[PDB]
Amino acid sequence: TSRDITVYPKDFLTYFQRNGSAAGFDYDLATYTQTLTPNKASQAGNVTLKTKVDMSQNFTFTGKINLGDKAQNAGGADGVGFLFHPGDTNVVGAPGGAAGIGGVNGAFGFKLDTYYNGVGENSFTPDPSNFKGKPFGAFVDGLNGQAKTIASSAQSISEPSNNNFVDFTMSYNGATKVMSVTYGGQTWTQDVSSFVGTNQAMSFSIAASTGAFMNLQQLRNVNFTYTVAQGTVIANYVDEQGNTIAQQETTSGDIDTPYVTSQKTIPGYTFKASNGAATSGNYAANDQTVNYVYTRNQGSIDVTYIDQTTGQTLSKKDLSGGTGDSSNYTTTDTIKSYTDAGYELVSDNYPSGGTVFTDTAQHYVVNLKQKLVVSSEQKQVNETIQYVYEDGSKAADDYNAPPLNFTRSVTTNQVTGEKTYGDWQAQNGDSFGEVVSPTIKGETADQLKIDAISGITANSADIQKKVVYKRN
Ligand SMILES: OC[C@H]1O[C@H](O[C@H]2[C@@H](O)[C@H](O)[C@@H](CO)O[C@@H]2O)[C@@H](O)[C@@H](O)[C@@H]1O
Ligand SMILES: [Ca+2]
Repeated sequence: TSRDITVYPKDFLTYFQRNGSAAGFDYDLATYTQTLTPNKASQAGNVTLKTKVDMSQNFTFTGKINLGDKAQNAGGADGVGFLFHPGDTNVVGAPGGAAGIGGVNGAFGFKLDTYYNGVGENSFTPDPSNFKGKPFGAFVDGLNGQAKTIASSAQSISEPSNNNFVDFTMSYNGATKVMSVTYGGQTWTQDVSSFVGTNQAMSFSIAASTGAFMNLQQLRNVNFTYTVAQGTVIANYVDEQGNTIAQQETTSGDIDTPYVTSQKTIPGYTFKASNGAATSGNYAANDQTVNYVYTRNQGSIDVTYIDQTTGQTLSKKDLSGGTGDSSNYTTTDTIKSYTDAGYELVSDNYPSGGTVFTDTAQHYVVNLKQKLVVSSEQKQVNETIQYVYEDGSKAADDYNAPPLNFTRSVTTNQVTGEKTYGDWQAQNGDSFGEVVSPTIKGETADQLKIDAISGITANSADIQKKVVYKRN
């Protein structure tokens, strides 16, 4: 790769960032020395690596470490921790009995512990009992956040004395996944594959701390040859309420190397914004996340209710919902409403099996007409001639003349009330005939005939007449 580099003492600070105590002390380019903690109490200072490390590839770390001038008995603490973890390049471990390895998740390393911590805190498990008051060099399991010393790797080291620099070496094999540490003639080896696991990129921190006891702790002549791990970009395709709606898109590539992310076209959904990182840019050591946020596509359906008679809209219902969901609408209720007020349904193009919201808008029409009930009107004009004597007794049988019937058509508007009365039509005619009055022997009728009466109209009043017979 192009990522095989070699950090010289000359360019230490170019790849390493002094943090905590260490920030108050210049890198003396004469001696090639970085103070981590001074001889003061309660200190905490480290160097973090600017990049991460390819744990599929081989690295070698060469330097000298001063652990200080005092042993634990003389008031000397706490040691130098070497931390490897998968998260942030700027995350470092807890001081004290945590050695700069505890209190980080997925953490592992090698410590130089110049103080015996017998007491258990959340950040760290007691130090190996077989090293009470004695200084030791060991591997640490920091994965569950709690730094646990691997008692199998715990050997003794020379007590810090006269601020002397002892030669340190940490080597790693990519495929073996095997760490080889060498501090002044003592040698360690561990297979870290149970720690490195899937993560082939781990951030590198070299920490130092003091407490109630203290010690000047410093690094000199640093030579790190490693393969710099490549940066990641994550792209997440999510709805407005965070739910993932398309498979995310992890992508790795060298640092300061362009990255490009894709606006996905997602059925049912429309791109709103990209929160988080840019959609494009350059790859970096800590990993950047761009989230594409989608709005759930909403469909239209209108159902216009028209009065054909007036050619005027009674009601328009607007429906809106997500593309795929049911409107749960039926015309029947709104139809009924109008049919109660005396409308008649002519047409309904709205599906009886209900609708569903679609990306294309839907338009439906229900046509009603003002109902018209065709009544029949009837009227009869009748003529009666009574034939009586002068005592009012019946002389002859009443003449009921063939009645003149009349028929109209009424049309009642079941909405407005308006009645549309037709043309008064004579079924039998307009003429009431002349009626020659019966001849009674030995009498004379006052009217010997009733004269024919024409122009009878539908509202003409019934003709009533009386023929009186006088004796002789
Ligand atoms: O006094 C504050 C101090 O607390 C911590 O140290 C304790 C322990 O973890 C140390 O090993 C010993 C000797 O150094 O002293 C304490 O008992 C650490 O949190 C330290 O950095 C802090 O300043
Ligand atoms: Ca300790």
